[PDB]
Amino acid sequence: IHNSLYGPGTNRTTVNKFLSLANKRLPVKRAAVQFLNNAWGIQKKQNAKRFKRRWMV
Amino acid sequence: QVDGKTNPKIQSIYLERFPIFKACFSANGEEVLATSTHSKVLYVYDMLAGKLIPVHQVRGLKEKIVRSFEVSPDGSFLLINGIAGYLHLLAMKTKELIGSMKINGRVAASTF
Amino acid sequence: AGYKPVAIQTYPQDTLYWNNYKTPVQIKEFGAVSKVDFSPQPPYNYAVTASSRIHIYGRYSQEPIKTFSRFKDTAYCATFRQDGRLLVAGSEDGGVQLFDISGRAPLRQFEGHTKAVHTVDFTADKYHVVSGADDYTVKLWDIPNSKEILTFKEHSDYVRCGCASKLNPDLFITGSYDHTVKMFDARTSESVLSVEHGQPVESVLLFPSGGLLVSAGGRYVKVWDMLKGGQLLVSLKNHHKTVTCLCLSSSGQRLLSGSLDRKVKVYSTTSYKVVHSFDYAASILSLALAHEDETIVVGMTNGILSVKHRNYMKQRDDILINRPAKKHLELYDRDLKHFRISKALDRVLDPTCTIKTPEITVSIIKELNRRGVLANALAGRDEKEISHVLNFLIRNLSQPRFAPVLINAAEIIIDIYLPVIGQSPVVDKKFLLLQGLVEKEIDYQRELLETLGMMDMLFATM
Amino acid sequence: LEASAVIQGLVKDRSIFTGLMIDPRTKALVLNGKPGHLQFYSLQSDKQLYNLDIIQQEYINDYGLIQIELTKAAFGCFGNWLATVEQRQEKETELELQMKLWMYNKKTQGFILNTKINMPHEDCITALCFCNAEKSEQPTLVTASKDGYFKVWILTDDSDIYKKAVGWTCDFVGSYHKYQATNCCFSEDGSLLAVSFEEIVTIWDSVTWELKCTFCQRAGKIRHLCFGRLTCSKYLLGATENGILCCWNLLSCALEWNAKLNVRVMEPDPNSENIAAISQSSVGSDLFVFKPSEPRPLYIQKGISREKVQWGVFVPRDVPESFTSEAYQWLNRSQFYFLTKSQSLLTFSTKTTPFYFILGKHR
Amino acid sequence: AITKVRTPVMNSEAKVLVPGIPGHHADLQTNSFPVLLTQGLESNDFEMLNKVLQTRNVNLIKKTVLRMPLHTIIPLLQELTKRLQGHPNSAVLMVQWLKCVLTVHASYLSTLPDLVPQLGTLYQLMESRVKTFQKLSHLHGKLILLITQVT
Amino acid sequence: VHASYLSTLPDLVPQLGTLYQLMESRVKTFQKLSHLHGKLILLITQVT
Amino acid sequence: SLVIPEKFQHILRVLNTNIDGRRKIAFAITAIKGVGRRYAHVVLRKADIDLTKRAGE
RNA sequence: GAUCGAUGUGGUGACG
Repeated sequence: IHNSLYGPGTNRTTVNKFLSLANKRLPVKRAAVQFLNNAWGIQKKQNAKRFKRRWMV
Repeated sequence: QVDGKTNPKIQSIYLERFPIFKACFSANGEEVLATSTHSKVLYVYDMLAGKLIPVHQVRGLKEKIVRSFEVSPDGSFLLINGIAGYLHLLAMKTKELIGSMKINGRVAASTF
Repeated sequence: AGYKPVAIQTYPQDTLYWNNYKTPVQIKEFGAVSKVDFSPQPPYNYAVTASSRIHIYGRYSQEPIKTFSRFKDTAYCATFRQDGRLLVAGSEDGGVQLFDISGRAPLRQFEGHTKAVHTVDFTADKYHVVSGADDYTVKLWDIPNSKEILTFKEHSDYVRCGCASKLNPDLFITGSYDHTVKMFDARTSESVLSVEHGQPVESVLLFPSGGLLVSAGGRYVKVWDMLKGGQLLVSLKNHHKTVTCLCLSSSGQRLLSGSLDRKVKVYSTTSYKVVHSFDYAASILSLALAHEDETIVVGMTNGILSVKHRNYMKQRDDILINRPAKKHLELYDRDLKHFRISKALDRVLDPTCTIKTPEITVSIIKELNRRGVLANALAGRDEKEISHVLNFLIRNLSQPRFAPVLINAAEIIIDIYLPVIGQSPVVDKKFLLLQGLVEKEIDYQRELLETLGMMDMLFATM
Repeated sequence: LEASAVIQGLVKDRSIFTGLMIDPRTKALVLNGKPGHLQFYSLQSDKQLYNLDIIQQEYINDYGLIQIELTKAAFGCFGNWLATVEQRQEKETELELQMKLWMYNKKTQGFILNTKINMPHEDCITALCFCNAEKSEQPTLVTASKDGYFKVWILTDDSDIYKKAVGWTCDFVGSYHKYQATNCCFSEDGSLLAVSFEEIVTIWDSVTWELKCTFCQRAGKIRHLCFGRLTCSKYLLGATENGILCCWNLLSCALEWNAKLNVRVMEPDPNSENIAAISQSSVGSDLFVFKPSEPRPLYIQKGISREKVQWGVFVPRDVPESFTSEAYQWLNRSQFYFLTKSQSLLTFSTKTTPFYFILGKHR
Repeated sequence: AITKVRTPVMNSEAKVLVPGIPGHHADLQTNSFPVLLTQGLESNDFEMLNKVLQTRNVNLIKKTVLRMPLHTIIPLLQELTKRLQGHPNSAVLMVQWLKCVLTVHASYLSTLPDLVPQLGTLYQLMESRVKTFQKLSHLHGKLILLITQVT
Repeated sequence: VHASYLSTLPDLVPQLGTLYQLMESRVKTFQKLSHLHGKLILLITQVT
Repeated sequence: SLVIPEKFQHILRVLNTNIDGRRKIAFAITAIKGVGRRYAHVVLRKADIDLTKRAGE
């Protein structure tokens, strides 16, 4: 059942992307409904905060 | 020209990249229909009008290549052997699809 | 009609032909490589003279295919014949030596010279030899008869560069450190034309058609035509040390000059201006070109030398009918034809595409602006997706060619993504980098603005 | 579902930015056709010859989108050179303006792009003309813009060692007192250039490019500017916005006569001295035929059209007509055409196979 | 298929004219390094000229151009023109060098050679480059407001 | 620090109209005055 | 011009014996009474000497 | 918050 409905060869998108199609057509454009990706990066997240603190000096 | 002695040449036509799988006369005989291996376009040569019409697009036909076909004796229909056991019927004068027929299994051969 | 592909904006040879060659290969030797000469025959072996050893190398073949070592001191000027079968050489003893490329001992020895001999060459007929030595004299010898035909003595210092003419027998050119280049020719006993060079003449060469003689002394390379006797057509200086050697390409148009400054210059003859440059590790004593430009060999001050390698048909009576050829659209064009604006924007932001061809990305950005759907493509993305766009903007906004469209894109992105600025620290960092680039560009443009006023003053002062 | 035949005459477009032109090679009317195309149309038979595509970009009919418009075009030395001007104005602050030069390839029998200039001017181009004298050694093109500059482009050799080619390069830049350039014209000889700067007219020597003369009667801004031809070539005609037509004598450097005639179309006959002026009266358009030497009109016709006439043209008829009377003599040299606001074109008129036997169809 | 449309040929051999290109318009001290620069100019070498040019001290440039030979300033002008189009990091130092050149050394001298067409190209280049000042100012204002929202 | 507050406060524009007029006037003439600054740089360097 | 050639020892002093620099090294070091042709070759093989070069280089 | 006449809101072909 899993491969027949959500396996390779099917045409499936994510719920975040599917709900974001309405945002591209609104009179005022917004970003994605869930803007933050939790698991894209963790070490890269810390360095950005470190660079930011340096920037205010 | 058919003579037992010499058989003189009337005309010869060379297509660019079209190795002929099957060429036949129409039932009335004024035009020549030709097809190739692994090509979508069907070539129709009208001798009386001196026009060579390439029929590359047939509306409503999903067939990728056209190689095997038959013509009715009366001259009103043209039948094309397809895939997945599909037979497509086309009007001869306008080359427009009339309907489709499905058989179980592959189409090996067909005739009118 | 038919769909029209998006226009790709563009913003405004010898380089391609002279860089096709592969990586250099280094061959170690002992002693300086005084010259390298190729053989015209389809086995394109080259003779490298170095110290007391004349080595013949084949194509590739880092080890010498042959070696002539019967020299007590520093053989000089190995040169091939037009048949590629015999080679003339010199020695510090003073004898001119003919060698067979398959033997071990010289076929003919000429004993006229009293001191070291440095230049030898064949004639148009492949049976006479012209030599010049350090006793200020040049001699013409016959090969079968094994005796000296004639002597010339009109030079005041070491005669150490001679050339001969393929077109006309008995026509040859020689050069010495007494700053003069004298041309002995025809059937006579005195020089018909002489040429003055400002410095000791390291090398001389004769252009085959039209009679152009090129002489290399110090930094200068001077061109003299024979249609008007002693006519300096052009003098060129593009080296910052002594020009050691000069060579001519297989095509007459290219001319090559090597020098101590470890750089080789390639010139066009029609224009007489630089068309290419080559850089090497050590100073080039010797420069040699194979058939066409197949192999380039340079011999250095040190031992090493560098080698730089590069169904059925229509019958006559048949009537020909031409079928259309299928045209291939680019992937972004296919997305645009199906109105996949977001997918096209995702395609042009391919990191391969951005690094190699940013112009294409700018072109589809401009096209999306023309269609009025740039905001639709830009909106509705998360932080990971917008980070790539901001990286591209940071990398490419400062360039003047892409400036207006990228400024407009940055405006649109700011307007869309202002309300969510607090959540993502990385987006904040990218915005800070973009802002800093913006201040630096503005300050640079202000400095330019001051420079425009100063230049306007100076121009109007004229 | 594929096209087999097209029945079309004159293409209808919302706005005809270019004027009515005649292609010297084909003697065919050239004007705006499809968006981004110039229509070549046969005058003799009401049939369209073809459409020539200048900007080869996709067109979308979505409402509220700014489209690139082909605004100006002209033909140079015979039909050899074609200059096209395109622009896009999304906002008032920024303008995209582009000019293209096409040379005619005799072997190919089509046009090919030679020189493309991006942003030739900073504002909209208002005039475009060529030097059709054949006594000038070098073909010359003049572009005038609202930015206050007029630029003279010349055809120069672009050959190098790698390839042999020719191209267009800028030769001269001119201005006068930071005034917009509205109209520009050449004399019959190409010796003089007449360019209008708002109200005033300035006369330059084309050979050496110095401001020779200036004419300023305080009447109004110059709408139409033209030179006299043949025996009236010493004269220069100027129409103002405030309904004044004035004739200048270049030899005397003074105006001969002027009149109150509010004209929207003024076309000089190439093969005759006649000037035909279309005046927009309240009831309808009116036509005046006159000669610049004499201040009285030879022929007057009223009510030629109830609708406004926006362009007109004179076409040289191949076989001349014969009319002895001075009232009708202007009809002899050339035919006059004019286009109304509703895009209607009006003019003046005084009046077997072998296979039949091979395949046995004959039985 | 019957369409009455003719398409002229647009290929890559056409000449393009943008405003920035010429055809569109018209005592022992280390205080200077002249002897390295002169032979970096005689032989076009990337690294030698990079060693000489890539500096920041102003009076070093002043003394270097003062002591420089007077028939080789034009190659220096070509190299400055070539290096001015680039990222601002390398460009600001080159602008400082050029300003040092025209301000003091050749303010009087450059009036003499009468070679204005050589200088004209650099004039056109830096005229073209500064066309986007107000758009950059608008972008800077919006970026400042966004950064205010960041903190 | 207070830009966010400046967004919330209604009827902000008439209160700060004079400052807007100031900035429009000053920004309008920046580039010409930069050119004049460069010209004065050259003059003052030449004199001294 | 300044081109400095490589130095060539015309004579050598090995183990109180004069060695000619113009001989090949294998034959040159056989002037020692104790050393023969095979001993010279094995010693030069152990001391990885190129055998195509004279004693002077 | 939904609703007893309700109709997926809506994008562009073709010749190995």
